Amino acid sequence: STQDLFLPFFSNVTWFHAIHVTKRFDNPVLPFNDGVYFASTEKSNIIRGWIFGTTLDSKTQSLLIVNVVIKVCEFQFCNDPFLGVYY
Amino acid sequence: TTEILPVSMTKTSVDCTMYICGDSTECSNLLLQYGSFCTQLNRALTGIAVEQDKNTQEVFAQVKQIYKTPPIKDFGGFNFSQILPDPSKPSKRSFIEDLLFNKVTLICAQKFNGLTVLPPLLTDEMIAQYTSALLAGTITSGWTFGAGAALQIPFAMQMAYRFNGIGVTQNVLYENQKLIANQFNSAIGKIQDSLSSALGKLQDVVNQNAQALNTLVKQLSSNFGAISSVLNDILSRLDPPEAEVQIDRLITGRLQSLQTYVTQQLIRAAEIRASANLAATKMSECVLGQSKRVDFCGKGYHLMSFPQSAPH
Amino acid sequence: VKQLSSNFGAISSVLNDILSRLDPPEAEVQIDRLITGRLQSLQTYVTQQLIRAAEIRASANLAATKMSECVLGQSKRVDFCGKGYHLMSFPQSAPHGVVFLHVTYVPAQEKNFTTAPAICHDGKAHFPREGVFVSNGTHWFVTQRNFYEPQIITTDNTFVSGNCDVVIGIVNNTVYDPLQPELD
Amino acid sequence: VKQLSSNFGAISSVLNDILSRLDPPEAEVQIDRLITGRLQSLQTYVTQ
Amino acid sequence: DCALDPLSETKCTLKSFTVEKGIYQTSNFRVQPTESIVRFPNITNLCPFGEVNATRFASVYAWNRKRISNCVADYSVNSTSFSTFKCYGVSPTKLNDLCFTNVYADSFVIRGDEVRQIAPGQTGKIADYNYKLPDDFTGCVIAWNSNNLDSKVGGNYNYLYRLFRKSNLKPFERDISTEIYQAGSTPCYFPLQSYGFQPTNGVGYQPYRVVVLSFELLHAPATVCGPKKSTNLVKNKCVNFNFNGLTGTGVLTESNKKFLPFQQFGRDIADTTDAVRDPQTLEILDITPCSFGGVSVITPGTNTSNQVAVLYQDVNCNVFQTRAGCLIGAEHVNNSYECDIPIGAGICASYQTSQSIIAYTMSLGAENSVAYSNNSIAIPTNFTISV
Ligand SMILES: *[C@@H]1O[C@H](CO)[C@@H](O)[C@H](O)[C@H]1NC(C)=O
Ligand SMILES: *[C@@H]1O[C@H](CO)[C@@H](O)[C@H](O)[C@H]1NC(C)=O
Ligand SMILES: *[C@@H]1O[C@H](CO)[C@@H](O)[C@H](O)[C@H]1NC(C)=O
Ligand SMILES: *[C@@H]1O[C@H](CO)[C@@H](O)[C@H](O)[C@H]1NC(C)=O
Ligand SMILES: *[C@@H]1O[C@H](CO)[C@@H](O)[C@H](O)[C@H]1NC(C)=O
Ligand SMILES: *[C@@H]1O[C@H](CO)[C@@H](O)[C@H](O)[C@H]1NC(C)=O
Ligand SMILES: *[C@@H]1O[C@H](CO)[C@@H](O)[C@H](O)[C@H]1NC(C)=O
Ligand SMILES: *[C@@H]1O[C@H](CO)[C@@H](O)[C@H](O)[C@H]1NC(C)=O
Ligand SMILES: *[C@@H]1O[C@H](CO)[C@@H](O)[C@H](O)[C@H]1NC(C)=O
Ligand SMILES: *[C@@H]1O[C@H](CO)[C@@H](O)[C@H](O)[C@H]1NC(C)=O
Ligand SMILES: *[C@@H]1O[C@H](CO)[C@@H](O)[C@H](O)[C@H]1NC(C)=O
Ligand SMILES: *[C@@H]1O[C@H](CO)[C@@H](O)[C@H](O)[C@H]1NC(C)=O
Repeated sequence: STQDLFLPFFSNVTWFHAIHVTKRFDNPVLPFNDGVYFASTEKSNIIRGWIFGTTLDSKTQSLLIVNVVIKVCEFQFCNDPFLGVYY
Repeated sequence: TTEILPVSMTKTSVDCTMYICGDSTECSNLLLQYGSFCTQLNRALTGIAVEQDKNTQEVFAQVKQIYKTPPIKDFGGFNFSQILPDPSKPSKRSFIEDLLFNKVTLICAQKFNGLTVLPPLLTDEMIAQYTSALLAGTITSGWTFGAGAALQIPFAMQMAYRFNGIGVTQNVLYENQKLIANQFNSAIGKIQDSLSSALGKLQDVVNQNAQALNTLVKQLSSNFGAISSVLNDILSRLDPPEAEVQIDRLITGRLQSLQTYVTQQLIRAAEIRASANLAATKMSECVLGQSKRVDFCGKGYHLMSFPQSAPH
Repeated sequence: VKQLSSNFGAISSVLNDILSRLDPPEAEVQIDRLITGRLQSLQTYVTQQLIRAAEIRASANLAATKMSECVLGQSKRVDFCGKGYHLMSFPQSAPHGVVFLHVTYVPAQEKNFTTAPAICHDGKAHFPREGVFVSNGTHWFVTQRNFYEPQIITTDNTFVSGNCDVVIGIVNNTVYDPLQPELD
Repeated sequence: VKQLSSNFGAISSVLNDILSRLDPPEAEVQIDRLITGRLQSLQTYVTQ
Repeated sequence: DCALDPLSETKCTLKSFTVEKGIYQTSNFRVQPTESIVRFPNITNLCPFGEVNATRFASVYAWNRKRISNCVADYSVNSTSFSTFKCYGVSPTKLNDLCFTNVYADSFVIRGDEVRQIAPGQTGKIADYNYKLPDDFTGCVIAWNSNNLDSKVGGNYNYLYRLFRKSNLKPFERDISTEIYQAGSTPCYFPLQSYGFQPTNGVGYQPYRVVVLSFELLHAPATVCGPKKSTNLVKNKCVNFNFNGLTGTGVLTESNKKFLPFQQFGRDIADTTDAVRDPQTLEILDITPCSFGGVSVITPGTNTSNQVAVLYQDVNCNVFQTRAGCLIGAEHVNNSYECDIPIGAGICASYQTSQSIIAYTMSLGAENSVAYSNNSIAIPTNFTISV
């Protein structure tokens, strides 16, 4: 037996969509309460960024994690950060 | 002549975190550095309670049948009206059983510190029903029902048989039947009267248990060398960075009190277990048949016995 | 074994950890708290062992008595060497114990029958020597107590105790006598 | 009787020596250690 | 999981995955308090402290003693700059949460070279001949340097102290007796002596205006309650409560006891609350706490099924009520059998005709009657040998 962070069985978890092919794009700013679980069903490595912090407004030391440059800086982000390659 | 034997004590129970600690959290955390202790304690008390249930179950369950008294009371003049149950009674307990039950005789406050009490598995009605079944079986079948299937037999003939087992030839009983019946009836009257006005063996148990529980309850009122015997008071008056030591002293004291209580309860449970084993053997040897062991089913040459219920 | 890892209020649960991470002049307290806790746990364990050993001693003495009064002879203590009448016993060994085989005689099938204490022959009250009177409706018979083995009431199956009047339930029947048939 | 010469973490196994060398307001701790151990000895004895 | 379902509770308690038929134990039910009633008398006064580096104190030999009563406190806030602030026996940072009792502020002045001499269990000339602190002290020591006033240009000559005293000093007693102390034989040193206050020397030469603020808690009906206003009054719920600083938890009902107007509370056998006097309504109440209960779980054996019927032991309530308590999840039937899972007070649960859990009064075995007559007997004819 253990005493740690776990996902209660049958947890009412949230499901996010990004379906455009209809015109669905929102990956909102999710607060990081103690422990976060992530199960992903993808085909094309869709997830690209992982930003963590408290304010992330170039007014505190902020974390930058992506898929591997991991810079702890004081970043000034914009209203909606996303990435993109061209075809 | 009568014999009085305790068979079970009162089933007690205690919950540590509700007793040592209570409406508090840091106390529970500070106690959590021992928790196998209180698991041991609750396990031992649960073992004692289930042992008491098994103990009564062992003493009073000798019959795999339930025997009923025949409506005709033609037992050769023996008046058993005192010991057989009376339906007119509100409960199903006979006259002498009721007169016993009367001679032997706060709870909320004790309930309000974890000291919950559990009820016995068999209700007094069920126990009286067992005793009535044993009485009817003895009266109507002699002793065969303890070693097989109940066999009818005239009570006078059974008494003549029980004479035959001590060296007195049957013709003595078959000639002095009326005299024997008169002596029997007078003896039953004398015993009911002599109990109608003791039972120390059944009351010292209750008094001892009550005194131990009271001593536990009193223990919470001492400081054990702290600033106050109230966890809520010390919490509202004092800060976590320093109150922890006084709290820990309070746990040490109260835990010691629980440990001593559990040890003494275990010892008394072993004693009562020995006494109930003696009672079970006396049952199986004296009631379910005649015994030739001197001074083990009365005082003198033995003929037969009848068991009556009691409180504990 | 589990009691070792608990802290007992000390900061850590290893003496090496205490002595390394802390200076002995300020770690004696942790050492002493751990020592006290482990002592008291050992005391509780020993007390439990003593009480268990007392119970086991009681059971062992009961087993010895059962052996000496069931195996080394038959016993008349009703329900002490089985359930029923006892004939003989067989012990078996076992891991940390003994196991018994009680061989108990038990009667199963029984008839009716109408009975009476005594027989009024000639004004003499005849009582059974060691048996019981039964009636087969048509006649009376003396039989042993545990088996229906009916026999003729003769003068050696009975004994006299004076007149018929005093006893209640005495029935009027003949008692057969061997001697008179043999006289001629 | 031999559980009288034990120190129980205290400096003097005799209350006389505790009191005659140490002030009541700094000696309660020594008394406390001594009394705890002596009570523990009594508890072991009565249980046995 | 350990706590999502009673089955999870059983598996986590027994450390196994196949639980056998019976009854097993878990934690106990606790009724959480819904709200908290705050009660406190309406005390408008604020104690004076700007007067208690105002202008001038007395020295330590005859130290200024002052009383505090019927006013509110506040430590966040008329005052003086503070070098030190220390509260024994009680948290200095938790004080405004209480209703104090008999608050006394002990005022004087003392040199900066003897700041450390005042504590419960100190010794030396100052703390033995001028002032004295008990060893079970409960109060706050508040100190701050005062060189703005009490160290003159030519030095201060307004304050005195006693050098050596034939007799010691009782805790909280003042020495105001000046006499030529007999150092030896030959009956006749003068006690009261000026100090060395000059701002020309090190800070220890400076006086420190020190006020010793001692007090009591919950010893008598107290009116020094802090800045917390009372709330409304609700009854007949498991609630929290507080009264003149006291805390607690329980259910507040009506009362039937008469009191005397110099007491506050009522204690039971175990030395805990039994009855309470409100500080505003000035009425009497009774306390009956709400923390009670025992939890028991019944299973037909995990091998068979997984539907389980939870038992609650001392709780009034398929929710079936029994002498054994509150049983939830069992179909009570009249049909009586042998015991399968013993409950208490002659009840036994069993997994019978999907099929479910049934609770009933046990049976004592088959009931028959012996055909007794005074002229009939049953004689066996066969045997059985049973090993
Ligand atoms: C939570 O679970 C229930 C399951 O019936 C579901 O109806 C509901 O939409 C879920 N969402 C919420 C409110 O968390
Ligand atoms: C037994 O004695 C009682 C005492 O009054 C009497 O009431 C009752 O009739 C008697 N029973 C028999 C069977 O004689
Ligand atoms: C035999 O018949 C008599 C009279 O009906 C009855 O009392 C007795 O119980 C019967 N015995 C058995 C066991 O068949
Ligand atoms: C004796 O009784 C048995 C059982 O009732 C019966 O079978 C048998 O025929 C009887 N014999 C006589 C002699 O009547
Ligand atoms: C039994 O009692 C009845 C009534 O008193 C009597 O008629 C009968 O003869 C008695 N029987 C025996 C054999 O005891
Ligand atoms: C036996 O004979 C005597 C004398 O005639 C008589 O009094 C008695 O009632 C008879 N008993 C029976 C059972 O027939
Ligand atoms: C305080 O105010 C409350 C509410 O108005 C009132 O009931 C109480 O009598 C007042 N006085 C006291 C005694 O605190
Ligand atoms: C008195 O109060 C004021 C503000 O409330 C504060 O600035 C000042 O420092 C205090 N005075 C003294 C002398 O402590
Ligand atoms: C219990 O388990 C055994 C296998 O160990 C199985 O054969 C039997 O059917 C099971 N009975 C039930 C379903 O309780
Ligand atoms: C509480 O107990 C009473 C006893 O008479 C009962 O009628 C009632 O149903 C029980 N349930 C509740 C919680 O009211
Ligand atoms: C029998 O069980 C039912 C519930 O099925 C209950 O209402 C009733 O009070 C019980 N008692 C009897 C004997 O009717
Ligand atoms: C008695 O019971 C046994 C059972 O093994 C049987 O073999 C035997 O034949 C029976 N005898 C009689 C008398 O019916």
